[PDB]
Amino acid sequence: MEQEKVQELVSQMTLDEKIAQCLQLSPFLFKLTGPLLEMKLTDAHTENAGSVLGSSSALDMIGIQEAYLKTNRLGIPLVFMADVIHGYKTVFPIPLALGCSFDRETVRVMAEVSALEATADGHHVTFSPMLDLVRDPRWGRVMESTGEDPFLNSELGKAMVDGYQGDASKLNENLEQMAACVKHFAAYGAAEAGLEYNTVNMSTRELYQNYLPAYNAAIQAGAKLVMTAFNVVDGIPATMNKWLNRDVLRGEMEFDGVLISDWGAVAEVINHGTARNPKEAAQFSMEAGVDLEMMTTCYIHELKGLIEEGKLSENLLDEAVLRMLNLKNDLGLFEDPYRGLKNNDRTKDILTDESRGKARAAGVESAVLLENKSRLLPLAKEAKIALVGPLATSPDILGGWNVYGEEKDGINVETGLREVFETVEVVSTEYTELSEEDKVAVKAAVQNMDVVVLALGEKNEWGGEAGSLATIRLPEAQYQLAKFVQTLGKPVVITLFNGRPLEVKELAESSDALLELWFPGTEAGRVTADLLSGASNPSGKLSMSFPQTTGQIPVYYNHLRTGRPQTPENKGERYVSHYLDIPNEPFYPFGYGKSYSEFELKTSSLPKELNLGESLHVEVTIKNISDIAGKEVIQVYLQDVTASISRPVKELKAFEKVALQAGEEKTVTFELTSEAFSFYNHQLEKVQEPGLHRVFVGTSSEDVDVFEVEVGGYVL
Amino acid sequence: MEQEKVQELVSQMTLDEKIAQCLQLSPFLFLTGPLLEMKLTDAHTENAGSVLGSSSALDMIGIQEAYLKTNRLGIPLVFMADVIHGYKTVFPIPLALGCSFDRETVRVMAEVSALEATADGHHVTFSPMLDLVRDPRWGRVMESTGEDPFLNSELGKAMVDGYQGDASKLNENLEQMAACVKHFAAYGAAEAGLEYNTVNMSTRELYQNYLPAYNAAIQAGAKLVMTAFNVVDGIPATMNKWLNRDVLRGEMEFDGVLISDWGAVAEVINHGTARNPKEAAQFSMEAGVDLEMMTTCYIHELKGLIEEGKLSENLLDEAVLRMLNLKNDLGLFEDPYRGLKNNDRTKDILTDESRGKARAAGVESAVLLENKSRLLPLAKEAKIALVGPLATSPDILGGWNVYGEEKDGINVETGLREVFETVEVVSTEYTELSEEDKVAVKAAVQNMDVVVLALGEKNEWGGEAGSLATIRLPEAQYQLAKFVQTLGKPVVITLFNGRPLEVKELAESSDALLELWFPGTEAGRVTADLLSGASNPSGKLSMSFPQTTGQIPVYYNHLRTGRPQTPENKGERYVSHYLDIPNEPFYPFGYGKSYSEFELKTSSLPKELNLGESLHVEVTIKNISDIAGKEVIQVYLQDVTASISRPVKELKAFEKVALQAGEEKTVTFELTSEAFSFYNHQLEKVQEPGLHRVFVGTSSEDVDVFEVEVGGYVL
Ligand SMILES: OC[C@H]1CNC[C@@H](O)[C@@H]1O
Ligand SMILES: OC[C@H]1CNC[C@@H](O)[C@@H]1O
Ligand SMILES: [Mg+2]
Ligand SMILES: [Mg+2]
Repeated sequence: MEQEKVQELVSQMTLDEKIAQCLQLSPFLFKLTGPLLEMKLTDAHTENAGSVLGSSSALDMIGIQEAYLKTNRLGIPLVFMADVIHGYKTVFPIPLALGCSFDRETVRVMAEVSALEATADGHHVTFSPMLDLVRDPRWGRVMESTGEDPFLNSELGKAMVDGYQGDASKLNENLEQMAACVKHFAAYGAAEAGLEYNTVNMSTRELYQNYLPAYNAAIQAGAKLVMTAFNVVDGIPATMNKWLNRDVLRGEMEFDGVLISDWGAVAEVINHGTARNPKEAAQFSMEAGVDLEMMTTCYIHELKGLIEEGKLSENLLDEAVLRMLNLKNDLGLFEDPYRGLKNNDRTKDILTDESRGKARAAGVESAVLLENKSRLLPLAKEAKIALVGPLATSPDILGGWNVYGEEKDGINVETGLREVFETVEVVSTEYTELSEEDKVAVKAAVQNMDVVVLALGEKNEWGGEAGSLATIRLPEAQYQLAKFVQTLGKPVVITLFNGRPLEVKELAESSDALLELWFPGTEAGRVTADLLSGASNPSGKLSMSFPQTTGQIPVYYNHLRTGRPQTPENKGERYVSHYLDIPNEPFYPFGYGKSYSEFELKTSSLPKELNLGESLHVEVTIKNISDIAGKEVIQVYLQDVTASISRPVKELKAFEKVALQAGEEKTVTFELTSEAFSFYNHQLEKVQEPGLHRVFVGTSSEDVDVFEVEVGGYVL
Repeated sequence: MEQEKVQELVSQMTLDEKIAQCLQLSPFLFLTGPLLEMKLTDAHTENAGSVLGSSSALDMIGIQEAYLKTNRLGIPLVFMADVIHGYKTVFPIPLALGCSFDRETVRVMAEVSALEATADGHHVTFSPMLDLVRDPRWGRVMESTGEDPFLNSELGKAMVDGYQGDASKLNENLEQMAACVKHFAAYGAAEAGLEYNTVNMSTRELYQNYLPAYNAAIQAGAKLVMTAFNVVDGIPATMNKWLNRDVLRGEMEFDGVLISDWGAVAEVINHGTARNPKEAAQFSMEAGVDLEMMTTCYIHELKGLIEEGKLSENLLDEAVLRMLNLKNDLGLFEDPYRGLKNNDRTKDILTDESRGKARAAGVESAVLLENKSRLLPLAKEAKIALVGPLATSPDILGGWNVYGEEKDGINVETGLREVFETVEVVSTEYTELSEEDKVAVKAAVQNMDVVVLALGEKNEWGGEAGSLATIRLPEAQYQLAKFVQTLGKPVVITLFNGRPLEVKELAESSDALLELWFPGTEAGRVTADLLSGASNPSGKLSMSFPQTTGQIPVYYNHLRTGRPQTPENKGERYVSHYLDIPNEPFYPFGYGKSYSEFELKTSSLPKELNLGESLHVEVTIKNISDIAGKEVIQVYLQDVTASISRPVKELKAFEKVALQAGEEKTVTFELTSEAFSFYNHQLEKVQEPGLHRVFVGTSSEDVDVFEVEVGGYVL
């Protein structure tokens, strides 16, 4: 409807209505993803509630919205939000696995299928993408990030927004698309010691340099909402951090949508010690520009008094309400509140076979082949497989942050494998035990067969929100099982399922091959069977570093040099940055992964010199020199050798996953704009300095050729 | 000499002499870091400003003599040294001294340290180390007094006072020496405990927690400051103009010699914030570094910088004047040999009085962690199986022991045989447990009645560039403790180490556990007196002992978070917790045991206070046992609501109280309004009205709690 008619609705609402418009509730409070409050809610509140989160189906939505609209004075429908993180009913790989795809289109398609399905079940908004930079795999929520690189995260974040939303300015018309909500603003992933909800602290320069850019990229691509974070940012809970949410989010990032609090985050500023009571919480959150309080009541019980007493301007409340109605209008809810459903059952769009094929393709793009000694893999279709371990038959392959997908529709590893291989003998074991009976049964299966598929992994409940692990290891009984299997003298493939980097040194050393499938989602067992038999060829690269040991954390590829770097020419000298007991290198680095193919790359002649403000054009010719078709991820990194700030030894600035038939050769070009060469300085200005840069072209952060470009002269 | 004659000397120096006055070299050029080709000339070494690392009185005299024969103007060298926790008489490592909670014990260590060092010709000590530490992977935790800014501040002042005494009389008091505060700033926050690694935190947090101990040492009159190896907000400290000009010289009104850490001027290159030695030199001198340690950026580049007009020579004169003013503060222009030349002071080194002082530090600094069922003290006739890698190892002096010698130290066996009549020793290796060790251990335990299991680190596993990713003893030591437990006899573990360690397995496999750290020269007597009860353990933890490596960083002064774990939400899902460990460290800050038992009570406090007013806290303590001992009364404040999320507690006062059996005492603390203040969002030091809780007790966990509402007017 016209902007004038929306603006008129704000004029017409009472104070109590405007207040309750800023409240979101779970469906069970209308006629959980967070702890529950005595909310002292009344009909006056529920009947003017702004939003519902967590509806369980289309029927739930229609029932709630109809009842609500019978009894709402002005005809303002509810907006319905949901956690669709890595799929709705067709579950795709967890986002950390999608990070490892290095494939923007895989990520967009995931989001598009997610939206297709979620809009079918009544959902208008998804609480995705999660754009938190992660350097600490103790934290359970790494599974939700695409990993340790700002650039990759930025790029995949835009891909998710574009997939969920399409053209943002046509969400009133395109009703298989939905609104994206960027979370969690900001820097939540830096939780101290990987402990859930724990203190975050870094300098404002670092926040800008590495922690904000991905939210910013998603905002600038048109993400309709932003969600606040649970953590302090420089000592102030993000939810009532005026500087962060007014100066940065609304000012510098020019964000003009709805700012929804995370679950109880408005009330929690009390626990955090930056508000004495719900009256103070409310005032501070509304001053900071939080528009929508998720499942707490500080606003409804306190805004009136704050405004009547003059401690808060009612203009702040009117702008929140206006952003709330503008959203609803952007989704076309004033002309169709059921958003395509009312007369048109879309159950047919949910869990189609086409969608399953897309999830499966996502799986095989995202898995990461870490070891493959002696061309153990791919296996022949007639290989006789002993399939053993806690992930042989476990249906727990859909991953964390799976609110809507069902395990009964998922494909386990055994089922996946029997579709492809004629001879399979299974011995399932428990996640945390290794009994003598297990060992006898394992030994018999392995004696019968020719190759072992050892299926190891985490339960998904060991990560996600409030799934922090101090030691990033599998249960010891799984390391014992891999050590037992190894004594049996048959080649072993370990297929590892998990949601965070783990200490995998002992697994790599106890097996011939190691494949990291993360949690692929609905099609897990087929993803696994296709990669193992070679129908698909592994093409994923690590988006997060796999530490030598828990105590190496944080370790990441974009790290600073220090004043005493370890060089191969000072090996064994005492006075160098090193540990006494481990290497400085992570066990597996960012951008690392194997293939059944072999590639050669050649970078075209680059200029020695470049002007400031000028783009560097990087041309790369890649050939598949093997007889197996496959995909390689070309990666381009930049380093700034001398700067007014100590800059990282490398930073990814471009990537492209190139598909190549056997013998096939392609050329790809990359533009590194002058923004790629820029950084935040001491005074927090985004700057470009004359000087030397090194450009690295290759297939990991370690397997690269190096080139020198001198930037100076005049400015373009 | 008079200020005018100093100033005049600067006026009379040539440019090359001014440049070279800002160079410090090791004795061999007339090691505590890597060496460069320095391309040094006679003109360089004849005008050098300073020597570090002289190895005796004679070395120094030799060097000053030769040097003074060729220096054109008669400007003597100043000699600096690493005297960190002792010279020849070695005291406990500073982390152990932290656990003393005893200011006076720390001042004496420092006084004895100066007494000895000045005897060997040293004018300056690169002590105190005042880096806040929250990460025990870092080897240099041994050199800090631990995780608390206040305790570090307080003990930091104690050390400055002990080395220096009256700073205005260092030309007169020749048994005292200049202190150099290090490492400015925040070096201890190295990422993942990796040596020299990135440091990053918000400026507010730098002010709130990382800066105050350096500041307290500066205000107490520390004569020098040393730069740190790490970046601070992305810029190597050494060339960090903001840090060194604005904060150090401006806010902290520091007006002495700023010395670089070893090669740190040149290493800004590696850090990537200077292209080359000319850039390094220019930026370090801008930042106000007066003395380049054992690199040559200044020597080879200041001239060209100045002539080219990229640097003003006034910055150089300012650096030179500071150098001369130190020498003059130390009295070198009247006596270049600083009391040595005719008065030989060998007599003052390693005396028995000094030894008794180090033993005393030892018994003040050890921490008794477990003592199940009155195993300790042991009866002097107790028959002891003494086993393990620290049974006989002479490696008990600690890291950062440049000058002390192991032959003069007392090992655990020797200490023990002085007190106990029956001891059977079985020495094992630090990283192995052989079948043969086990047969020999089994037989000694069978013979005796109680096991003294002596476990520990070699000192080379910490100190500078002694980072461990996993904070555990060699697995063979935990195996040994497990084996001993199976033999059925009571076990005391005496643990020797320079860092917090995962000791849950050691506490569970033993009846008593005593943390000696590295006590120094008297280690074996320290151990023997505590075990026999001649001394009663009185140390408390100045650093938290994590449940596991993966808990790090864990510390008592932590923020609440938005979802704190409360007793009334246990095992609920949505609370800050780990799935596999508790939130609490294995042992907390301020924890430790005694063979006595104490009762405390706090007199009535006001419910309200004016802004700017002090809270006066009166505490009556009684020893209610038959055993004389000491307790450390500790007072914490919390700021329940503030414009910045504040820690759940912060230490603001402590006093170690000595009590005979039955004795009772009253001690009063003043908490000034500054103890109620903190750094805000805009980096202002502030006091806000509101509620504070006050906690009085004997650890961060064993406390009574009292509320005070601050507001009203300002005093
Ligand atoms: O369910 C809504 C939200 C709850 N708290 C954590 C968020 O990631 C989630 O979207
Ligand atoms: O030896 C002098 C200096 C060397 N580098 C580290 C410092 O702590 C030390 O005092
Ligand atoms: Mg540069
Ligand atoms: Mg307060």
